[PDB]
Amino acid sequence: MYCSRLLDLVFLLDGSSRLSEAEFEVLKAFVVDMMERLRISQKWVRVAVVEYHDGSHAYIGLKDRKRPSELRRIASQVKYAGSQVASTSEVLKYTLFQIFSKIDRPEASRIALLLMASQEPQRMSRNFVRYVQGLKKKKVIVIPVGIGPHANLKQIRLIEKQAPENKAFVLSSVDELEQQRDEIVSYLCDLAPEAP
Amino acid sequence: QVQLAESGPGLVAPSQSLSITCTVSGFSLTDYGVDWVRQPPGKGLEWLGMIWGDGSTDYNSALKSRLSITKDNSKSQVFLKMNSLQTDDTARYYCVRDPADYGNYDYALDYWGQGTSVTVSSAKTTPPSVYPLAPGNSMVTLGCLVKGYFPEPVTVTWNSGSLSSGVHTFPAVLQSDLYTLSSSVTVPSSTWPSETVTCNVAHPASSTKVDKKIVPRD
Amino acid sequence: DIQMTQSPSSLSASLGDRVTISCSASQDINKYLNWYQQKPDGAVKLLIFYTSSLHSGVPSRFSGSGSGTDYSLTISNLEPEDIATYYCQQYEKLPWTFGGGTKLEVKRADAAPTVSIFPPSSEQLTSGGASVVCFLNNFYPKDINVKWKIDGSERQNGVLNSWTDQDSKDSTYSMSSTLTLTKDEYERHNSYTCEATHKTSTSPIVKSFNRN
Repeated sequence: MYCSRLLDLVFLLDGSSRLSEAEFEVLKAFVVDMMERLRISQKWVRVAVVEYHDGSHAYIGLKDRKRPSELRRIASQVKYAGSQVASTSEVLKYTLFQIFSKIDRPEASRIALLLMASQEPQRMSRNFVRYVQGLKKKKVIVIPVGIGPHANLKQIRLIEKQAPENKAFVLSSVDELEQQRDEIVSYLCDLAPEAP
Repeated sequence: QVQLAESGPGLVAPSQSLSITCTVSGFSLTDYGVDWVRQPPGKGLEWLGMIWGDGSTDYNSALKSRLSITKDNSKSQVFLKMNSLQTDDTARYYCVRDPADYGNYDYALDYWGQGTSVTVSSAKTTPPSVYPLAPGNSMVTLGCLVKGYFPEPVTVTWNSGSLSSGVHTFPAVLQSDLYTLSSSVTVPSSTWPSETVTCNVAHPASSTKVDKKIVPRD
Repeated sequence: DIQMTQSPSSLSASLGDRVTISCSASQDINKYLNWYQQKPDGAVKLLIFYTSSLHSGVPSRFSGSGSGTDYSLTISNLEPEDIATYYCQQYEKLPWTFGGGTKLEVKRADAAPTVSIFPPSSEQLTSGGASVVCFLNNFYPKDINVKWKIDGSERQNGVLNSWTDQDSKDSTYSMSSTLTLTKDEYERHNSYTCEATHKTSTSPIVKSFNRN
């Protein structure tokens, strides 16, 4: 059902043309359905929403003090970006050096939900593993969710291999997002500590 | 097995461009990357850029975007293209394989090619002016001044190869956009001038081949 | 660009010797360092990668080590075919940068240069050209300096110097120096001296000729 624990969840949305405008709406929906099943609060589950192409568009920050309802709305209002490339390396790097530059909330697990539907050019993957290892060194769990037949499988397998908690969810389409939404929310919640 | 062979222009006029094809063998270009490294004369090695298995590339920012690396997977060939070549772009260019495996962060330049020399200058095929150098002990040292030629290289032998153990051919230096080198040969005094000592200078680039017998001064 | 420094560019050793080449980085490069060998005939091959892994077919006398900013390559027992130039290269951050390189030189007994001075061939003069050539042959160590002198006064313009690499058999070095002048300047003077200054001799090894 619902998650009331200490967690810092970062939604990373593939912003490539690999996802149609309509498909990206399904993705954004799943993200909002998720926020609905999380206890969004600075004392419980904090959320950040970022859409990624060549760069990152941060719509919600973990420190953003806005009513959950407001945050779910902002999420639903995430502009579609049909870029030819959505750099996973760049988002993890951005997640690493920007989002988790400092760990202000050690009492919370950190999960980077990497919703991916594309595959960046190899030259962009050069430091891929190094970024995933850097995240691991801040204890930021990286959960990869493959969507569609273009989601970088190599990188998905590679992320699972970097750390034991990095579990992957490989879906055939944004339509499976809803069917698995609950198992995904459960897993992420179970990687978080309840609070006393 | 794994091989990489360069085919370059040899020469390139300034402002012009360099085009080198790298014919690889013993592996598939979809599985490995290929880098380009050059070595300026009398200098070290320099990494230019590379092309991954998928076609993406990485270039040395220092090349001011003058470099382009493309390839043809089916023809196992990688093409290097450089615009606006300047004199200081003169160097031996090698295409080197590299794993291009971001999965293991493995980018070693594991297998190199013989390389191809590239001279970039506006100079024109000039044949060399060969001058015999006769002395000013039990051993005597003769020489041959090979002046004002271009491009490189020349082939200096003495007595059509008969004389070698006492031969020193020095590296060519640029006298004036034209090369000059010298060759020395030391032989027992009992052999010169009594017997003939001749130096042979070949310059493919000019289809020239000169013979200059060392004669005592007049 | 990460700057890779290889302090000794020349390293004298004796076959059998244990040699160590150092490479240091301008910053921490997390063991992302490779070692390359360029033999005298120009061939380049990878020897060690990722600081200490030997490349296929590479003999075990080669070993690499290091971390942070300091790395090194070691040849347990120097074999003749090991005489070449060694380069370290980082892959911590693009673009890949190499060190200046370290050329191995074979140790041998000091040897004095066999200096020979040559007046311009008449055929050359026949073109208003006058090049005086000076050969400084088979010496050791490689360090040497030459000086030109015309009628006693020294000249350092118009001089071109060429040095040879260590001789494969006899391990010596040879160099050439050429003073190029106009037939006019040349026929304007008489004495032409070439002076070699090397370790083997405390008194200048002089060579000269008068325009007789």
